[PDB]
Amino acid sequence: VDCTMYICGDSTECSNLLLQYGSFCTQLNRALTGIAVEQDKNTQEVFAQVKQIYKTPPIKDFGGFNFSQILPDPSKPSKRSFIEDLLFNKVTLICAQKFNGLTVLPPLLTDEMIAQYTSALLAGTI
Amino acid sequence: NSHVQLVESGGGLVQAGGSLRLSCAASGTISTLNAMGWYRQAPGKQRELLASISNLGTTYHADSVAGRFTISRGSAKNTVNLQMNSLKPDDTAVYYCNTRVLEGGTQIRDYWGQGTQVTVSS
Amino acid sequence: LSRLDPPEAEVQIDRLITGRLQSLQTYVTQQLIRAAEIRASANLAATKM
Amino acid sequence: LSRLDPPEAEVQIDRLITGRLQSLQTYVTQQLIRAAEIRASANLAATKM
Amino acid sequence: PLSETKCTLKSFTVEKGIYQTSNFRVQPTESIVRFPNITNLCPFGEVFNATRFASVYAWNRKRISNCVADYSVLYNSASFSTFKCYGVSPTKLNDLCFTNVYADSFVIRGDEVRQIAPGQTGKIADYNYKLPDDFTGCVIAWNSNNLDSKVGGNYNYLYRLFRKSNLKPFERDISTEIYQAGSTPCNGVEGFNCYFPLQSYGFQPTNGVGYQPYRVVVLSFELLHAPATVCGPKKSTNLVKNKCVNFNFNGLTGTGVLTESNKKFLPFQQFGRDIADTTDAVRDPQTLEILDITPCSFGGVSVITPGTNTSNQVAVLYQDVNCTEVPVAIHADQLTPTWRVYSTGSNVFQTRAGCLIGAEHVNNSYECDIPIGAGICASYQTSQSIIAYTMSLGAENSVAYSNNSIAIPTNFTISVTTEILPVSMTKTS
Repeated sequence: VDCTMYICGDSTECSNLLLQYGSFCTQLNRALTGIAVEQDKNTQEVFAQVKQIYKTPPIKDFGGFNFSQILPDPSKPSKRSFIEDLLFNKVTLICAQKFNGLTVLPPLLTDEMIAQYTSALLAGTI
Repeated sequence: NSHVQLVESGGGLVQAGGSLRLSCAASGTISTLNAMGWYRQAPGKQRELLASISNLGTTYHADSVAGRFTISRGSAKNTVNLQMNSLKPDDTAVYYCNTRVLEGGTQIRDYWGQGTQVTVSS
Repeated sequence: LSRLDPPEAEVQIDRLITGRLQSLQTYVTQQLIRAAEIRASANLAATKM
Repeated sequence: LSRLDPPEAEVQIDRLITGRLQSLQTYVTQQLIRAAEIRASANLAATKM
Repeated sequence: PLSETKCTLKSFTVEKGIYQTSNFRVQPTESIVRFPNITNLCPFGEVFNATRFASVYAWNRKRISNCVADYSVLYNSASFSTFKCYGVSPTKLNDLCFTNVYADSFVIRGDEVRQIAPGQTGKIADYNYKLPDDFTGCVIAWNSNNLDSKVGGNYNYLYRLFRKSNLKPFERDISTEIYQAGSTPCNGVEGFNCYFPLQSYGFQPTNGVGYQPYRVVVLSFELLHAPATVCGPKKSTNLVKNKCVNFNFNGLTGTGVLTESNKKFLPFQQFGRDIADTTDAVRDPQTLEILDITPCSFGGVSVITPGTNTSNQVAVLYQDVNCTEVPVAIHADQLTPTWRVYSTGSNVFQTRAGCLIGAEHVNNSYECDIPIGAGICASYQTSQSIIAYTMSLGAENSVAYSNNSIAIPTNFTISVTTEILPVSMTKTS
C-alpha cells in the first residue's frame, strides 16, 4: 500500500500537510516490503530443498505400488497431480480493491514451478 | 491599477424610530455597473441583501427592509444611497455594498467595499 | 476543500489525516503479527519436509 | 515557548507531545516484534547447540 | 534511475539487487462535465409561437423565472427580421444567469421598428412603449403580414397617438380618457380638438413591407444583486473514453478511465458501487448508456541494477502497469539524455509483474540472480547487458531406476558447512 495515495489520494494540500508528520510513510513501506520478501523466503525455503530436478521413471513398476494419485498427470493442461488439482478446486474480489492505492505483487514462484519442485521431490523419494 | 473599488459610509448607532442614509461610492476600472446592491452582515449573522438597483432603474428591496429602506442611484450612476427610514432593531448590522460588472461582455465580477456599521438599541 | 476555505479546512484535513494514518498503522501491525505467525508455520513446514 | 504565551502554546505543545509519543510507541512495537523474532532464532540456536 | 536509487539508499555504492524507488502516477489529460438532458427549457415558444399578440399600447408582459433559458433557439434561428442586444453579448446569453426576465410582446409597423431602441423618439416610443437609455437586454422583431393583416383592413391592433406626457421606461398606459388637445375641455367627449386616443393601423395584405405589421418581442433582464432564477443550459462536455480524465456527472466527481460497460441498471438507478462501496459504474445523464470506472495506474517504479562495482547500466520496472503507460511518467520533464532513454525503445518487455525496460528477453534459462517476479529473473551477463529470462527451477537429472538395480557408494567425502544464527540484540533503553 502507498501511504500518500491512500491518505491523500489525488490531493496536494493533504500531501503537504502529511509531509510534516515525519517518516511514518517510509517505515510502513519498509515493513510491507519486508513482509513481501518474507513470503518469498518462506516459500523458497519450504520448496527449494532439492538440488536437482528428478524425472520419474518412464515405466511405473514399483513392485505393485500405484503412485498415480500423487504423481503429476501430463494429460491435464496443468501438470499437477490428481490430488493437487483437487485441492486447488476445493480452495478455488481483491482484484477490484486496487482503487485505494493497494497493490498485490505476484509471488516469485509460480504454481507451475512449485509443482515442478514437488514432482522432483516425489521422483527422488520414489 | 485602478481596480473596481467600493466604499460604504453613513452607518452608525441610531435611536429606534430614527433615520439615516448610507452612501456607497464606486471607483476604479468600472466598465458597467449592471446591478447595484446593498447588503448587511450583522455580527453573528450571514450577509443578507437589503436593497438593490439594476442599471435600468428597477430596484429590489428585501422584506426585512421593504417599506423602510429606499435605494436611489445618483445622477452620475456611480454611487447608490440607501435612505433608511424608521430604523428598527433589525437594522443593527455591518452594511456592505456590492456591484456586478460585465467585463468583456462575458465575465460577471462582483465587487465589495469595506462596509459600515449600523446599530439600533432600546 | 470545496465547502470550506483552506484556513478552516486545515483542521478538518488534519483530523482526517490522523484517523487514516492510525488506521493504516493498525493494519500494518496486524500484517506484521500475521507474517510472524505464517513464518513460524513455514519453518514448521520446512522442518517437516 | 518563547514565541507564544503558555495559554496559546499549550495546544502546540500538546500536538508535538502526541506526535512524539506516538512515534515512541511505534518504535517500541517494532522493537517487540524484532525481539520475538530474535527470541525464536535464539531458541532454535540453543536447540542446535 | 541509478542516481535516484543512490539518493534513495543514501549511498554512492549500490549492490546487486532490485530497489523500490518511486511511484508512477498517471495524471488526467482532460476534464469531463455531463449534466441531464436538454430538459425543460424556458417557455420561449409561448411568447414566440403565440397565435395572437397584444397591442403596442397594451403590450403584453411575460415574466420568466426559475427555468433554464436556451437562447440558442433565438439567434441560431434566422426567423427574426431584427435581432439586437444591449449590455450583453447575444452569443453569451446561453451562459448567463438572471434574477428575472420580462418579455414584452406587441405588434408595430415595420418602418416604426427603429423607434424600439434606447433613447428613441416618436409616438411609439413616447406614448406606447419607452425604453431606458441604458437598456440591458435584447429586442427581436419579425414580419407578421401573413398573420396580422386582413383583406379590407385589419383594425384589431391599436396604438396610442396622443397623451399628456411621454411614458417612462417600461411603462404602460391603458387608460383611454379623452385627451384634451385643445383649450376647450373634452369632458370625456370625442370631437373637435378631442381625438380617439388610440388608433388602428388597418393592416392590409397590400401594405408594403415597411407598412406591413411586424411582431416584436423585447427581453429585458433584471439584475438587482438578487439570486439568479434563470440560467442558460449547463453546456455538458463531449464523451471521452479509454483515457484518464476527470469526470463530473451531475455533481458526482471522480477521476479515472471511462469504458463501455455491460452492466444493466434499473431505470431508476444512476450509478453502482463496489463491495468496498467505491463508485464502479455510472450512467450518462444526457443519454442512457452505462460506463465503468477504473483506476489509472496506481503503479510503482523499481530499479534493477547489478552492483555498481560491476557495471553502471540499469533497468526500470513499472509495477503492474501496461507498457504504454511506462513513458507517460510525467515525461518531457526528466533529464533529456538519461531518463527518456529508459522511456521506451526496442528493449521494452512485458511481464505479469509489469513493464520492464532496459533488459533483453532471452530464451535460455538460468538460476535466479535478481528476482523480478512471477517466475522472471534478471541478470547481467553476455557486449555485456541486462537480460531477463525465465527462472530455471534446477538442473535436469534422471535416476536410472530399475526393479533389480542398485547404487552403492565406493568412496566418501567429509564436508564442513557453516550455519549462522542471530542470538541477541543491543540492549537499548
